[PDB]
Amino acid sequence: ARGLVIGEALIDIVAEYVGGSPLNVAVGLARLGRDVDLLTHIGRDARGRRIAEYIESSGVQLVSGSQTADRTPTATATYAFDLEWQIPDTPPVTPPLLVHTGSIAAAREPGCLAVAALLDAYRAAATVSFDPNVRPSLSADPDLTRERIQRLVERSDIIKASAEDLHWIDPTQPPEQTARAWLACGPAIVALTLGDQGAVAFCAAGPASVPAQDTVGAGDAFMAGLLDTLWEQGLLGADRRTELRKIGVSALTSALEVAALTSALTVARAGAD
Amino acid sequence: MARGLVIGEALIDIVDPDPAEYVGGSPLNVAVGLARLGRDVDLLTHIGRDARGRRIAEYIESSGVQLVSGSQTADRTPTATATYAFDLEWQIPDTPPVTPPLLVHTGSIAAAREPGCLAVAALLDAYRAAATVSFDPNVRPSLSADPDLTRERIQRLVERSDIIKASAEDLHWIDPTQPPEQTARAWLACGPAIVALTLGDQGAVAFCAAGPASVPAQPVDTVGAGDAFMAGLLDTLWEQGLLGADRRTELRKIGVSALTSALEVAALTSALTVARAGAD
Amino acid sequence: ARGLVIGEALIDIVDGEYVGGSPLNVAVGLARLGRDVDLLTHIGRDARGRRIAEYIESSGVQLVSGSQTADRTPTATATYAFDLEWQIPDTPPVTPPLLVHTGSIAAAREPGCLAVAALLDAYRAAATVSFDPNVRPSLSADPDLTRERIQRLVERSDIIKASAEDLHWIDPTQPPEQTARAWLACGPAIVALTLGDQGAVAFCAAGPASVPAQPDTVGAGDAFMAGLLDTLWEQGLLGADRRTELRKIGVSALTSALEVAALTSALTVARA
Amino acid sequence: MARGLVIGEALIDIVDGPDPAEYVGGSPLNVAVGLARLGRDVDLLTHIGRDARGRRIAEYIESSGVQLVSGSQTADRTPTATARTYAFDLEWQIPDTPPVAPPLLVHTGSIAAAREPGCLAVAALLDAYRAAATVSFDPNVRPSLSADPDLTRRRIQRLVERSDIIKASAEDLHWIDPTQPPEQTARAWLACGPAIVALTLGDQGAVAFCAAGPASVPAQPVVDTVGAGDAFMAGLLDTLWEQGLLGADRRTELRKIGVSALTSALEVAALTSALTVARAGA
Amino acid sequence: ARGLVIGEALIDIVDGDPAEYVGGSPLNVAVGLARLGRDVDLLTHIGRDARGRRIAEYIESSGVQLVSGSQTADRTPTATATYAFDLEWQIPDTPPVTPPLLVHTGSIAAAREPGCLAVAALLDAYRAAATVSFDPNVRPSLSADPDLTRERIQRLVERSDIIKASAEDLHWIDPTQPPEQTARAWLACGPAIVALTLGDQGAVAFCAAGPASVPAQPVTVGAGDAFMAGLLDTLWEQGLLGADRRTELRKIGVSALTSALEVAALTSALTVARAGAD
Amino acid sequence: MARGLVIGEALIDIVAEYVGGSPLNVAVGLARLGRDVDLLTHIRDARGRRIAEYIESSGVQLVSGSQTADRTPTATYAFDLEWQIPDTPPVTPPLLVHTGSIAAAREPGCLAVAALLDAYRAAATVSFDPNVRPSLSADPDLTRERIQRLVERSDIIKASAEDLHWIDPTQPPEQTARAWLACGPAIVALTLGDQGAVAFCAAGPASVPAQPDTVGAGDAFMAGLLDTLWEQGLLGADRRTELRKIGVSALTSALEVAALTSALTVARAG
Repeated sequence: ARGLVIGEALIDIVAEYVGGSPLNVAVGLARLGRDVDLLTHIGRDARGRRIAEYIESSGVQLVSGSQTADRTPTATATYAFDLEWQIPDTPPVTPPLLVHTGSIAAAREPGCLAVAALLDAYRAAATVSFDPNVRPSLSADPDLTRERIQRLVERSDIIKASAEDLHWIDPTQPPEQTARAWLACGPAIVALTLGDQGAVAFCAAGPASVPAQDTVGAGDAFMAGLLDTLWEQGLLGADRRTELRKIGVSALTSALEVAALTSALTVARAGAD
Repeated sequence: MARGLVIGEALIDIVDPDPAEYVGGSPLNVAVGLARLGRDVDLLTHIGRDARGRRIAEYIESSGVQLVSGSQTADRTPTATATYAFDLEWQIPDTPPVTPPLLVHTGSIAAAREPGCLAVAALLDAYRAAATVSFDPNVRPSLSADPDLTRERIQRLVERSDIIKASAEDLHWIDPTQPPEQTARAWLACGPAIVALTLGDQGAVAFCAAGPASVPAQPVDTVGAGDAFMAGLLDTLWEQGLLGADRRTELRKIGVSALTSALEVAALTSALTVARAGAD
Repeated sequence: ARGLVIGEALIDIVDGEYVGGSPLNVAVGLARLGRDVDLLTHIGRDARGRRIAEYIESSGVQLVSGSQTADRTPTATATYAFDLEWQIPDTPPVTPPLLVHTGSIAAAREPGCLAVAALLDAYRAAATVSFDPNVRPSLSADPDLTRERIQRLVERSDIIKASAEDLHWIDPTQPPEQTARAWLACGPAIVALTLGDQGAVAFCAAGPASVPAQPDTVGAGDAFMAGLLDTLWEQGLLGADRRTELRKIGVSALTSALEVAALTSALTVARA
Repeated sequence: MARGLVIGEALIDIVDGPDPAEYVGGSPLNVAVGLARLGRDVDLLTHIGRDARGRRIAEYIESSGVQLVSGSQTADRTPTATARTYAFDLEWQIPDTPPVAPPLLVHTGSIAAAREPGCLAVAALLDAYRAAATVSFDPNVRPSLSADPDLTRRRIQRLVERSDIIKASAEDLHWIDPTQPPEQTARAWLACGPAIVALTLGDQGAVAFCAAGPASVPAQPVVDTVGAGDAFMAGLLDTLWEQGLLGADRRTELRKIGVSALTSALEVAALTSALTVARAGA
Repeated sequence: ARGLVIGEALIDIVDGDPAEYVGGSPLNVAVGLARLGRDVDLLTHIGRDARGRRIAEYIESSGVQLVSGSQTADRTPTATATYAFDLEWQIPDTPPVTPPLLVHTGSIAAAREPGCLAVAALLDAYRAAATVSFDPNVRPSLSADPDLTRERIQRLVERSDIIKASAEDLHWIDPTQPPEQTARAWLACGPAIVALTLGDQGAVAFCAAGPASVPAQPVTVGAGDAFMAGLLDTLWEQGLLGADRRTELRKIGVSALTSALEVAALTSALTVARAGAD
Repeated sequence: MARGLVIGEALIDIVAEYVGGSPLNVAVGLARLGRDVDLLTHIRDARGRRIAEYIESSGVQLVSGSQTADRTPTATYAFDLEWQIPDTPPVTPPLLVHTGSIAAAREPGCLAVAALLDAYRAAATVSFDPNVRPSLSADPDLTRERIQRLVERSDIIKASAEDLHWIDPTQPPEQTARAWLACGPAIVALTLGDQGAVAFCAAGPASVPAQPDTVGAGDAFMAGLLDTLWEQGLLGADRRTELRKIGVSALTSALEVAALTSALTVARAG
């Protein structure tokens, strides 16, 4: 029962904090009590040391080859990015129960090709989950990254996205339209957060929703709570792919509720301080 | 007094806690719901001459619904067991002994299950010179029947209906690639006067030529509540004087305001049916 | 730095007399919020026209010359029946406005609607163009002509506001948000859509915005429009000089303008 | 004494254009006529009118040696299919229980297998006859789709499960599943209960599958493809009849047919079809 | 009504005092279409050296109009005999011609930086007016990240109306599946037609209406490009090119597609036969 | 120096009795093509000395411990046969070990066969021909399992469309073959009756058309395939990577030689 997360860890400079949407998911799952491996790309500099200690002090096992970057990637607040995404293409862990990726790691060369490869590798053993987490302020080529997202959708079992992500993906369509088009491409579950309007999700059995419950990391905490409940329902792992697709509306609604409340609790505990 | 006709399944729900058996079938609930609101209603169904069949008949009679002659020819009264397995035959006489009704309602299993569904389609055609036609697809989650044939059959009933009510779940099953409101608006364009769409704890919406209508959600079974919504909707359009073939043009011209009131009455009838049963 | 409103002004006649007209209400709403506004219309030289003229001057709106030529002042009678003509000079006597707004009957009714469409193209060089279809089909016309004219105004507009009822009548086969997003992709920077007690939504390149509800039917719709134009004005996004900054409006800025518009409309209702 | 029963449409094919013409047609009718011409005794249950076209059809049926089943002539008017653009004027209905002794073989396919209301009665007749009869089926979707462009695949798949012998074209199976080569679909059909699934590949010959393995036959050097496919079907059924594999009594032997016996059935079917075409040349 | 071909023009140098020939797979398709009577523009990347003057003369002789901005290369590209490339592929991303009826690309122009980014842009700029056709014609010997190459092929597959590939192309794209399966899967991404040549076994093609096949022809370099020109030329003649006919192209019947395959196979075989003559 | 090793059954075919057994035919085929070959089998009576004489008159050498069979197994198909081999043969490391048919599937001997192939692969190319004969009653599920394990340890595999149909009737035989190629083998060859043969390797597929007949033809195809890969210099463990890298041109030549060897065997018979 191990999870594998592949994606960027970085430093958010406003003062500086440890960030990266794939890192937040990894640390979110571990805080919830799961065994998580994190393949990433940080430095051996002061930042990459603070990142590695933040990872270590969270229970997330840092996969070897993750500290090979020249400089530790940074996001300086509308965001300015100085980052390189590249990871060893060799499968570094015993095949996990779950492989999760998204954000910059899924769409940025040269790591994005290895990630899609690695995803293709572990897919026969692991459930694939993905969060596009569109950060347009990072470089560009909108068509390439729009196309790479669409190809990861086609490879994925579980998808979570925000209405803002899907509006970037296709402004001509309501985000529910886009999410339903994504479900038709293969996934068992497409979850859609709607900010002040709550969250909805779609599976073959039907739509689910949770009502209205904007700070950094709320989306990744939602994703972690989603994967953790699906894990707890016994639907992760390729062994359980066929019943992931068959999840009932009541189960999905309850996974959605837990993910929405997990995200809200992470916000409220961060607002207390 | 003008009469309503409901055509559709009556069955026993066998709930496998403390095993119990309940009278059910969505068209039966609609017939019973219309009768309890004070309407005269006939039900054409397919049950057996057996223990369960005689109970359905007694429960039908108790609430004021008249059973149409020829409804009792099944070898065994249909049942549904909750892993939600069905033991159901659906068949009806091609030419039932019924004088022209003001309203004919069908839906659910009766609308899509062979061989009775063919006669259901034909009877809607024959009755619509006198009767308003209403339709509730109410896809039964088991819905063991072939998906594509079911979609085709539902679509042919849409084209023959004046009033349609469906849930968001219904329409997602009909077409998972579109939001339910898209499907409902495509249904309205095929001839109905009104397509109503229930949205769970988000209330209900409805569409007519004049425009959209909306009702916010209220504060036990979802399909039982759905059938009381349907009976409330038809009873209130009945009261507004819009039922009957002779009123079909006025029904198609219903105002957004009249439609909104029909929707409020429907949503309150349904919530009140739940609240009263929940207090036992 | 003035705004120009082009549209009908009429008297609303109840079943069994009030100063009306969707464009006139937007002009008065803008005048009431402190903006200098010119209104070009078609009110007759008769008792009804004088009341409209006094109402306009009291509000602070300046009537445009050549707008008082109507053969008979147009009238709206409640259902609604219209005794109305709509005619405007090919070329109004006004310096280039910062903003030109039209809609409703003026956009669709001949012959005046033909000048409107040309004036909007000519004004875009100086003016933000705003449009509110505010469908009134009780004044009959070829329905596909009406739809064709509306679509061409959409293509020449920077700001559109419409009701779910309007877009239902425009295309009953689509949900109104689909129509609104299709309109947005035809040039406009902002399409705002009111949904009744479900609030309002608006779309721009940056993303969607929304405000919830409960915070006169078209009376309140026109005041929503005035409040929307006034806040965008105050945000410094009006004028051809600011068109690219309008098209880049942020979801936060658009949410703010939606809120001010919703509150402006509610406050107009509540005060009267 | 043993008799075959064919259930399916007889119709008039109208060619509207250069030298317009009216032909007797209907793929199940062709199969019945083809079996009678090969010497078999055959009843045809169908749905034609007592109008001018209906009498032409009935005369063509009797001249071929096919016996028209009673109840076959209650149509308000004889079905037609017009190629102007394809237009059908066709009703398909049959009595629930026809006046026929238990046949050795019951064949259906094409429009009659898929068109309401008659297709319901067809599917129940197959279930009732299989205790005495081998069941054969030819989906022949091209005319079906021309008639019902929204036709659904489930109608066909229900008949697959009821059948002992299936013949289809690559074009048929591509429509059933365009994502897979037609041989994939044929092998999936085989695993649902048939003893034999034969697949014609046009100018590449034909293949077939049974439990014992695959068989194949090369293309003929030499079009009325529907017509040629029906003679192929008639020749396949006639030669399995000859080999003593028809009848419920022979069903286990039919499932056990050897690759060699299946290959010979296919050659005879292929040659029967080619010979039927060549004799139409003159 | 003009076609526009976008792709590499190079010189093939034989293994050996080795001879040189004007080549490049998209070049060959443009020349092929011209020789069949169509008006064709070719956007390419050649030098003003002597090898580039030879290509230009060949283009000129063949009836093909060379597209402005095609002579910018620092050197004319070369392939030498497996093959070894001294090749740069860079082209203006600005639409250089009035929207054509057909835009065709493939081979190295499709998958090689930087010009492949421009190819995708020009295809996107012209698709509302032009049919898009594409032949992957993989040349793996040209050193490149194999997964980046696969990605860029896929993004052209999603843009295309007409695809032709060899069994060997699709094997290199996906070794695990029969080429017929990769072709059916490509047909699912948007194309109207995915044609597949199978060497000594003939050719097959797939559309929404069904598969088509043509037998093996009784009869090496550039036969595939001649097949592509013959396929596009017949579809041209059948009236299915141009975005205004895109709906009709997807509706192509098996019989029409079969005719197109036959003409394509005969055009390929005739181009080989005339080469063995000379 | 380099010797081939065949492990499999040797049989009598009762029509009229003829020497049979598919591995014996491959071994005999290789000897008749000029290769040096040892045959390890299970065979001490008038039929054994019949087979043993056939084995030595064709040039094959029997491996000591072969003629331990109580009765030489029989095929009349009705199979009267037992299959047992020593866990470790007295054999120096071969360049090539070939097994198949009953020997790969029948207890007890089949359990040694699978480990023997794991031991020999440090020196030898491993080849396998399933040559399915279900008339020999056995739990098909384990039989299917034993065949799959052998596929995992094989470098060269040849099967008929009939073989792969019995393995998985629900797949086109080219699909089963291309899936077999994915578990290790460098080459999977598939004969298609009168449609010729196909073979799959990493560099791409090969094909040969049909040829204008016993299942000795299949065996003689296998002997021709092995013999021509031997000649191309691709057998032995130290050539295994060049075998995996066989080109389509070279694979096509091997298919052709194998098809023609098989054709020539049947023609030179009648």
